[PDB]
Amino acid sequence: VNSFSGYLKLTDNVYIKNADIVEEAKKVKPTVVVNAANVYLKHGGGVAGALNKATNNAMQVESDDYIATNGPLKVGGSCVLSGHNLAKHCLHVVGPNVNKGEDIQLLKSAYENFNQHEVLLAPLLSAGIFGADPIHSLRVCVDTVRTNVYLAVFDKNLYDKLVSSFL
Ligand SMILES: O=C(Nc1ccc(C(=O)N[C@@H]2c3ccccc3CC[C@@H]2C(=O)O)cc1)NC1CC1
Repeated sequence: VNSFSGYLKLTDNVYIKNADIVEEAKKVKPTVVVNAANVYLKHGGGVAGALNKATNNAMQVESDDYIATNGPLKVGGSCVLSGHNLAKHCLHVVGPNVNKGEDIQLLKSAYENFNQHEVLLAPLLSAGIFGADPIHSLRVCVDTVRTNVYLAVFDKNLYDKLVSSFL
Protein backbone atom coordinates (compact mmCIF):
# COMPACT_ATOMS: atom_id res chain seq x y z
CA VAL A 1 0.00 0.00 0.00
CA ASN A 2 1.20 3.54 -0.82
CA SER A 3 -0.12 7.11 -0.25
CA PHE A 4 -0.96 8.09 -3.85
CA SER A 5 -4.67 9.10 -3.67
CA GLY A 6 -7.38 9.53 -6.34
CA TYR A 7 -5.44 7.88 -9.14
CA LEU A 8 -7.18 5.83 -11.81
CA LYS A 9 -5.69 2.38 -12.42
CA LEU A 10 -4.78 1.84 -16.10
CA THR A 11 -2.79 -1.41 -15.87
CA ASP A 12 -1.20 -3.68 -13.28
CA ASN A 13 1.46 -1.03 -12.61
CA VAL A 14 0.42 2.32 -14.18
CA TYR A 15 -1.94 4.81 -12.51
CA ILE A 16 -3.05 8.26 -13.70
CA LYS A 17 -4.58 11.43 -12.18
CA ASN A 18 -5.46 14.98 -13.25
CA ALA A 19 -3.19 16.81 -10.83
CA ASP A 20 -0.31 19.26 -10.49
CA ILE A 21 2.87 17.18 -10.06
CA VAL A 22 4.20 20.02 -7.83
CA GLU A 23 1.30 19.57 -5.37
CA GLU A 24 1.39 15.81 -5.61
CA ALA A 25 5.10 15.82 -4.79
CA LYS A 26 4.74 18.22 -1.86
CA LYS A 27 1.87 16.13 -0.44
CA VAL A 28 3.22 12.57 -0.95
CA LYS A 29 6.97 13.32 -0.68
CA PRO A 30 7.64 10.32 -2.93
CA THR A 31 10.97 8.55 -3.01
CA VAL A 32 11.24 9.63 -6.66
CA VAL A 33 9.71 12.47 -8.66
CA VAL A 34 10.53 12.48 -12.37
CA ASN A 35 11.51 15.72 -14.08
CA ALA A 36 10.97 16.25 -17.82
CA ALA A 37 14.55 17.45 -18.26
CA ASN A 38 16.71 18.53 -21.17
CA VAL A 39 20.33 17.46 -21.67
CA TYR A 40 21.66 20.71 -20.12
CA LEU A 41 19.36 20.48 -17.08
CA LYS A 42 18.14 24.01 -17.86
CA HIS A 43 14.79 24.03 -16.09
CA GLY A 44 12.97 26.84 -17.91
CA GLY A 45 9.39 25.77 -18.70
CA GLY A 46 6.80 23.01 -18.29
CA VAL A 47 7.40 20.38 -15.62
CA ALA A 48 11.09 21.36 -15.34
CA GLY A 49 10.35 25.06 -14.87
CA ALA A 50 7.57 24.28 -12.40
CA LEU A 51 9.52 21.82 -10.23
CA ASN A 52 12.48 24.13 -10.19
CA LYS A 53 10.35 27.15 -9.20
CA ALA A 54 8.85 25.08 -6.36
CA THR A 55 12.41 24.44 -5.08
CA ASN A 56 13.16 28.21 -5.09
CA ASN A 57 15.79 27.55 -7.82
CA ALA A 58 17.73 25.06 -5.67
CA MET A 59 17.15 22.40 -8.32
CA GLN A 60 18.80 24.65 -10.93
CA VAL A 61 21.79 25.42 -8.68
CA GLU A 62 22.37 21.72 -8.04
CA SER A 63 21.89 20.94 -11.73
CA ASP A 64 24.44 23.53 -12.83
CA ASP A 65 27.03 21.92 -10.57
CA TYR A 66 26.11 18.49 -11.97
CA ILE A 67 26.64 19.67 -15.57
CA ALA A 68 29.87 21.48 -14.72
CA THR A 69 31.25 18.19 -13.35
CA ASN A 70 29.72 15.63 -15.71
CA GLY A 71 28.69 17.39 -18.92
CA PRO A 72 25.31 17.05 -20.60
CA LEU A 73 23.02 14.07 -20.43
CA LYS A 74 22.08 12.02 -23.50
CA VAL A 75 18.63 12.24 -25.07
CA GLY A 76 16.96 9.14 -23.62
CA GLY A 77 19.18 9.30 -20.53
CA SER A 78 18.78 10.36 -16.93
CA CYS A 79 20.47 11.27 -13.70
CA VAL A 80 19.40 11.08 -10.06
CA LEU A 81 19.71 14.29 -8.05
CA SER A 82 18.10 15.61 -4.88
CA GLY A 83 14.35 15.95 -4.66
CA HIS A 84 14.78 19.05 -2.46
CA ASN A 85 11.44 19.88 -0.80
CA LEU A 86 9.46 17.77 -3.28
CA ALA A 87 10.74 14.22 -2.92
CA LYS A 88 13.74 12.26 -1.66
CA HIS A 89 15.20 12.13 -5.17
CA CYS A 90 14.49 13.70 -8.54
CA LEU A 91 15.05 11.48 -11.56
CA HIS A 92 15.84 13.91 -14.38
CA VAL A 93 14.84 12.09 -17.58
CA VAL A 94 15.45 13.47 -21.08
CA GLY A 95 12.76 12.51 -23.54
CA PRO A 96 13.21 13.56 -27.17
CA ASN A 97 11.95 17.08 -27.92
CA VAL A 98 10.11 17.02 -31.26
CA ASN A 99 10.20 20.86 -31.31
CA LYS A 100 14.02 20.51 -31.47
CA GLY A 101 13.72 17.84 -34.21
CA GLU A 102 14.80 14.94 -31.95
CA ASP A 103 14.02 11.28 -32.71
CA ILE A 104 10.75 10.18 -31.04
CA GLN A 105 12.07 6.53 -31.13
CA LEU A 106 14.22 7.56 -28.15
CA LEU A 107 11.06 7.82 -26.03
CA LYS A 108 11.20 4.12 -25.13
CA SER A 109 14.81 4.48 -23.95
CA ALA A 110 13.75 7.47 -21.85
CA TYR A 111 11.00 5.49 -20.12
CA GLU A 112 13.37 2.56 -19.46
CA ASN A 113 15.04 4.77 -16.84
CA PHE A 114 11.89 4.43 -14.73
CA ASN A 115 12.54 0.67 -14.33
CA GLN A 116 15.46 1.45 -12.00
CA HIS A 117 12.97 2.72 -9.36
CA GLU A 118 10.27 0.66 -7.70
CA VAL A 119 7.77 3.55 -7.43
CA LEU A 120 7.73 6.96 -9.18
CA LEU A 121 5.61 10.08 -9.52
CA ALA A 122 6.00 11.27 -13.11
CA PRO A 123 4.71 13.35 -16.08
CA LEU A 124 4.32 12.14 -19.70
CA LEU A 125 7.75 12.20 -21.33
CA SER A 126 8.12 14.04 -24.65
CA ALA A 127 4.55 15.46 -24.36
CA GLY A 128 3.46 19.03 -23.59
CA ILE A 129 6.08 21.49 -24.81
CA PHE A 130 8.35 18.58 -25.92
CA GLY A 131 6.02 18.22 -28.95
CA ALA A 132 5.14 14.52 -29.15
CA ASP A 133 1.67 12.97 -29.11
CA PRO A 134 0.55 12.47 -25.46
CA ILE A 135 -1.57 9.40 -26.29
CA HIS A 136 1.59 7.93 -27.81
CA SER A 137 3.64 8.82 -24.74
CA LEU A 138 1.14 7.09 -22.44
CA ARG A 139 1.21 4.00 -24.67
CA VAL A 140 5.02 3.83 -24.63
CA CYS A 141 4.93 4.31 -20.85
CA VAL A 142 2.55 1.41 -20.26
CA ASP A 143 4.45 -0.82 -22.72
CA THR A 144 7.91 -0.01 -21.27
CA VAL A 145 7.68 0.71 -17.55
CA ARG A 146 7.30 -2.35 -15.32
CA THR A 147 7.71 -0.59 -11.98
CA ASN A 148 4.87 1.29 -10.30
CA VAL A 149 4.27 4.66 -11.92
CA TYR A 150 1.84 7.39 -10.82
CA LEU A 151 1.32 9.77 -13.73
CA ALA A 152 0.17 13.27 -12.74
CA VAL A 153 -1.37 15.08 -15.75
CA PHE A 154 -1.55 18.89 -15.34
CA ASP A 155 -4.08 19.65 -18.11
CA LYS A 156 -7.68 18.65 -17.29
CA ASN A 157 -8.87 18.38 -20.90
CA LEU A 158 -5.83 16.29 -21.81
CA TYR A 159 -6.44 13.99 -18.82
CA ASP A 160 -10.02 13.36 -19.96
CA LYS A 161 -8.81 12.67 -23.52
CA LEU A 162 -6.09 10.28 -22.24
CA VAL A 163 -8.51 8.21 -20.11
CA SER A 164 -11.16 8.03 -22.83
CA SER A 165 -8.70 6.93 -25.55
CA PHE A 166 -6.66 4.47 -23.45
CA LEU A 167 -6.58 0.95 -24.88
O1 LIG B 1 3.18 25.20 -12.75
C1 LIG B 1 2.77 24.32 -12.08
N1 LIG B 1 2.76 22.94 -12.44
C2 LIG B 1 3.09 22.44 -13.75
C3 LIG B 1 3.53 23.25 -14.78
C4 LIG B 1 3.72 22.67 -16.02
C5 LIG B 1 3.43 21.33 -16.21
C6 LIG B 1 3.61 20.69 -17.58
O2 LIG B 1 4.27 21.21 -18.42
N2 LIG B 1 2.91 19.43 -17.80
C7 LIG B 1 3.02 18.75 -19.09
C8 LIG B 1 1.85 19.13 -20.02
C9 LIG B 1 1.31 20.43 -19.95
C10 LIG B 1 0.26 20.80 -20.82
C11 LIG B 1 -0.22 19.88 -21.74
C12 LIG B 1 0.33 18.60 -21.80
C13 LIG B 1 1.37 18.24 -20.94
C14 LIG B 1 1.94 16.80 -21.05
C15 LIG B 1 3.28 16.58 -20.29
C16 LIG B 1 3.25 17.25 -18.90
C17 LIG B 1 2.19 16.54 -18.03
O3 LIG B 1 1.22 17.19 -17.56
O4 LIG B 1 2.31 15.30 -17.80
C18 LIG B 1 2.93 20.54 -15.18
C19 LIG B 1 2.75 21.12 -13.95
N3 LIG B 1 2.27 24.52 -10.74
C20 LIG B 1 2.17 25.85 -10.20
C21 LIG B 1 0.80 26.05 -9.54
C22 LIG B 1 1.08 26.68 -10.91
